[PDB]
Amino acid sequence: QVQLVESGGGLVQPGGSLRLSCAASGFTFSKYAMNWVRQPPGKGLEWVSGIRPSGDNPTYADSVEGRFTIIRDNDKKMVYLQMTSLKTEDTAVYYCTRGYGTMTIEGQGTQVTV
Amino acid sequence: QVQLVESGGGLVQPGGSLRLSCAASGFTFSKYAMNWVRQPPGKGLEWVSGIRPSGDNPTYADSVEGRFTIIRDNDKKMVYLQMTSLKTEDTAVYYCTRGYGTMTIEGQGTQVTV
Amino acid sequence: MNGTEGPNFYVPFSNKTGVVRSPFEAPQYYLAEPWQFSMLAAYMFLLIMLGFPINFLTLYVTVQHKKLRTPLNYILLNLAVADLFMVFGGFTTTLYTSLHGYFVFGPTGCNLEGFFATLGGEIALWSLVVLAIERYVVVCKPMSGENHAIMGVAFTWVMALACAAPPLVGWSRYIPEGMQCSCGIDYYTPHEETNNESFVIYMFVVHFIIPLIVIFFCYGQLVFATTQKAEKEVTRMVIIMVIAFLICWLPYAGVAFYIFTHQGSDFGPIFMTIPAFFAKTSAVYNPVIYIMMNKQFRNCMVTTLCC
Amino acid sequence: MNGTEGPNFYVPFSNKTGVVRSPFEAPQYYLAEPWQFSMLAAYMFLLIMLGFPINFLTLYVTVQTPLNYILLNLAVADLFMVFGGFTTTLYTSLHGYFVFGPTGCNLEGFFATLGGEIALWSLVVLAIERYVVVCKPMSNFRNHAIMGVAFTWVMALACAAPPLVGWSRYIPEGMQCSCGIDYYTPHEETNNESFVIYMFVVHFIIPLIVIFFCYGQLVFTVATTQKAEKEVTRMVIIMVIAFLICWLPYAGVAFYIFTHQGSDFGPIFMTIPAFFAKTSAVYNPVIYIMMNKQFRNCMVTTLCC
Ligand SMILES: *[C@@H]1O[C@H](CO)[C@@H](O[C@@H]2O[C@H](CO)[C@@H](O[C@@H]3O[C@H](CO[C@H]4O[C@H](CO)[C@@H](O)[C@H](O)[C@@H]4O)[C@@H](O)[C@H](O[C@H]4O[C@H](CO)[C@@H](O)[C@H](O)[C@@H]4O[C@@H]4O[C@H](CO)[C@@H](O)[C@H](O)[C@H]4NC(C)=O)[C@@H]3O)[C@H](O)[C@H]2NC(C)=O)[C@H](O)[C@H]1NC(C)=O
Ligand SMILES: *[C@@H]1O[C@H](CO)[C@@H](O[C@@H]2O[C@H](CO)[C@@H](O[C@@H]3O[C@H](CO[C@H]4O[C@H](CO)[C@@H](O)[C@H](O)[C@@H]4O)[C@@H](O)[C@H](O[C@H]4O[C@H](CO)[C@@H](O)[C@H](O)[C@@H]4O)[C@@H]3O)[C@H](O)[C@H]2NC(C)=O)[C@H](O)[C@H]1NC(C)=O
Ligand SMILES: *[C@@H]1O[C@H](CO)[C@@H](O[C@@H]2O[C@H](CO)[C@@H](O[C@@H]3O[C@H](CO)[C@@H](O)[C@H](O)[C@@H]3O)[C@H](O)[C@H]2NC(C)=O)[C@H](O)[C@H]1NC(C)=O
Ligand SMILES: *[C@@H]1O[C@H](CO)[C@@H](O[C@@H]2O[C@H](CO)[C@@H](O)[C@H](O)[C@H]2NC(C)=O)[C@H](O)[C@H]1NC(C)=O
Repeated sequence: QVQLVESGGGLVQPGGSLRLSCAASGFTFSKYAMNWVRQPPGKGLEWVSGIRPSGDNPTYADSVEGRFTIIRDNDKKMVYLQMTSLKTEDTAVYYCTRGYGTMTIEGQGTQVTV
Repeated sequence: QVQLVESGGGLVQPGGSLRLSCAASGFTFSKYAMNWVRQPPGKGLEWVSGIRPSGDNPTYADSVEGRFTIIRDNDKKMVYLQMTSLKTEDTAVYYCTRGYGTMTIEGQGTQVTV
Repeated sequence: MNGTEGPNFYVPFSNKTGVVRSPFEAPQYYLAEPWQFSMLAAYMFLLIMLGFPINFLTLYVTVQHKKLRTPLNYILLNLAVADLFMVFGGFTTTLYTSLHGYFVFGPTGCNLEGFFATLGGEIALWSLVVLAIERYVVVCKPMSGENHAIMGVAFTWVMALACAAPPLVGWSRYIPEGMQCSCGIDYYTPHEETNNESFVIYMFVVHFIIPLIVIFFCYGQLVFATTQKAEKEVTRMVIIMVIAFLICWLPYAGVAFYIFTHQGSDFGPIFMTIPAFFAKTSAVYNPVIYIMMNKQFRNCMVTTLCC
Repeated sequence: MNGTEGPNFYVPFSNKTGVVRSPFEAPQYYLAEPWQFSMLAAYMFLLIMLGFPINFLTLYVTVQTPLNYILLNLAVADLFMVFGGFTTTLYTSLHGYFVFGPTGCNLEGFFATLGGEIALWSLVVLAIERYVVVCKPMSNFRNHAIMGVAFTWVMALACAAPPLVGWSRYIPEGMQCSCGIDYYTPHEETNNESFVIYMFVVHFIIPLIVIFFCYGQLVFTVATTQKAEKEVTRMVIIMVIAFLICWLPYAGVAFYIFTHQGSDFGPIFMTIPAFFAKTSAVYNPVIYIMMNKQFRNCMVTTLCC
């Protein structure tokens, strides 16, 4: 029975920083992949970042290309998103999805208001 | 080149009366049937009345069943709608269509405001 | 308000109820039961199913053999051609439209169905005008082969297109018939803009009456060993080919006229659609005769099959 | 990402562009050229076109030997393919996506699965049957046939049903026109990882064992009884030859994706061998006419009344 925690995030300074978390529960974690996806206040979900099951190859959108950075802990069942040099449009509710999809399991996410 | 005049009609008594007209031009008139159709200010077109090409059998909606009455002049190329004992919801723009359709061919119509 | 006339279409059902909608927009399940539309697709499937194989083998076998160059074979290949134009041009559209329950393809989608239904009947008709002329010239022997036949099979396409093209010209038009699954000439509306009143005359005159004249004109000439066995079976098949054509096309032709006469009258959707779909067997029955009756073909067909 | 995973589906194309949409919602014309979807319908039409007549004549003529029971059983399942599967995929090829819906996909995949498995387990029966006649291990031993043709359906449904159970699933493959077992996503919720093993084990390896187990008996092996034997035991060979030609490519790519899950591969990679393997409906009876002379005679009897 699947359960993704959505820890890390809050109100942050324009041009600040913040580290996100995502504790996975109830599945073979290392056996598949995990993504980060955010909900901008107004427009549809943006696929932020993603990473392979082994964790070898991360991928980012142009929007947060190199500012954000993604990495996962297979042992602990966790996914992180170190967001740096933030902006006002990075203000959104961040969800961590499984597989390769923008389809969000869990929810509430993390309201990272910049 | 088809040309349907939409004469008769205007501002009328609650429980008044009014006779409408429809001078047909640019087709074999008696070869065709003719209808009356109105545009309520708010809701979609109502098929008011209709009559066969020979003029034999006139047909009415239950809305204006027996209050309104339809008759046509093949000689003069004209269609009439004697409206009697009117109501506020009879307020509409009346068009005379050909054939059997609520498909409205071009006319002024006639804003019969009750 | 018996039927409901629109720009493109005419629905044989009163829009007193308010239910009536265009068959170029929504499915017409208020007309008949939704399973009957499935029954049409079922019927119409099997026309395409036994349409292609019977016609394609008959097309292939005739051309493959450098034999089989008799006037009969030219016509019955010409039919195998037009029958495949029916199957792929017409039947496909109507089988798909039967599913959705309306001409989902659009106004031009209707033109397809009606066009190759019109070619199929006319190329079948004018071919029986040729078969009528040809069996009179050999049997009664009034004027004492290959070139003759090819000229007279080109005639059938010339005349069929005199019939089928003008709807697409804009004189007359193809319009959904009955259940709004088949299409055909506008017998329903006067549509003087289209002038389709005049076309129906032209069609029943030039493309029905004139043919049936020349058919029975030639048939009336023949009221008063092995060459004549070949003659007999093939001149008998000309008869059976017309017998079938009359079986097929009469019903629809009758109803088509009945509506033309009684325009604006009270008639159901199934009235027209039944004889219309029945007359779409013209694609399949023609070659079935050519195998059944013509023995010389049947031999050579098995040659091609059983290599 | 390389591919785009969704609840129902997996599109072998990056949504980096933003273009990717579900094949249970919108047409997938960003995957391949729109005319290639028409080419699928063109190809897929002709499978249904020469599917029904060849199978229906073969079904009719047979009912109007163990071999004939199986090659009627195939004519049955081939018509289940044509009307059950091919219809859906020919219609889906038009629209360019499973317009029918998630259950619309299950149809396509189910009878594609039956068709292959009933074709496979029938060749397991044909393998067993000549071994018992040619090598002659049990003396006077050939209603046997009807029991062993019921076997093929028993085992094919062991393979085709469980996706519909919810162990594994049918999922749009390649151009999102065919459907098949989920080789792509781990989908541990569905547990489809385990099924792929089960299928390549129980419904591929075990059959091909028993086939070549019986075929290997006639390595030391290879008047008119044996002419009838020879041509019909030769047809068993040609029937498998065709089956291997047909099913290998798709089976290979299916495993290749199972191995390299999440890797970079295009939509056409899988769809080509998948649609190729849908000739299983048509080729089987064509052999049964072409090779089996006893049938061919009596087919023409039914035809030429
Ligand atoms: C491939 O990549 C594409 C990239 O776009 C991706 O498309 C996006 O898919 C996501 C779904 O996974 C879409 O998200 C939804 O968008 C809804 C609105 O979308 C329309 O409107 C916006 C503008 O408002 C347009 O930009 C857009 O073009 C659309 O026309 C949005 O309403 C959804 O969010 C609401 O619903 C979720 C789910 O229930 C909820 O959790 C959210 O909170 C949200 O509700 C909000 O509530 C507030 C407060 O009450 C309310 O005021 C507000 O209206 C709601 N929020 C919004 C934004 O309206 C959801 O985010 C996204 O739009 C798609 N983008 C586009 C441009 O299409 C594909 O999915 C990918 N394909 C595959 C197969 O992977
Ligand atoms: C069989 O009979 C039915 C009887 O309903 C016909 O259905 C009606 O067809 C008329 C055709 O014009 C439609 O009229 C149009 O309605 C528009 C609004 O309708 C929608 O929104 C209102 C609410 O605002 C709802 O009540 C309604 O249900 C609809 O959802 C009008 O805005 C249109 O006006 C515009 O075009 C006309 C052109 O005549 C102009 O005069 C106007 O100024 C304006 O620009 C228009 O009046 C009507 O809505 C239909 N009703 C239904 C079912 O919704 C069928 O058409 C008829 N079938 C056939 C085949 O003939
Ligand atoms: C999309 O699929 C491609 C394969 O088609 C994936 O590329 C693979 O990426 C991994 C990790 O970066 C590569 O592993 C490394 O490759 C080097 C060089 O070949 C090797 O020496 C190292 O030991 C290491 O294993 C892998 O080889 C590579 N595959 C190829 C052949 O390109 C990629 O992960 C996918 N893209 C994403 C991010 O989804
Ligand atoms: C619908 O068609 C019917 C015929 O099917 C028409 O019925 C005729 O009605 C007129 C009276 O209006 C009579 O003079 C005729 O004798 C009727 N025919 C018969 C024998 O049924 C009817 O007019 C049409 N409906 C409308 C109103 O157009």
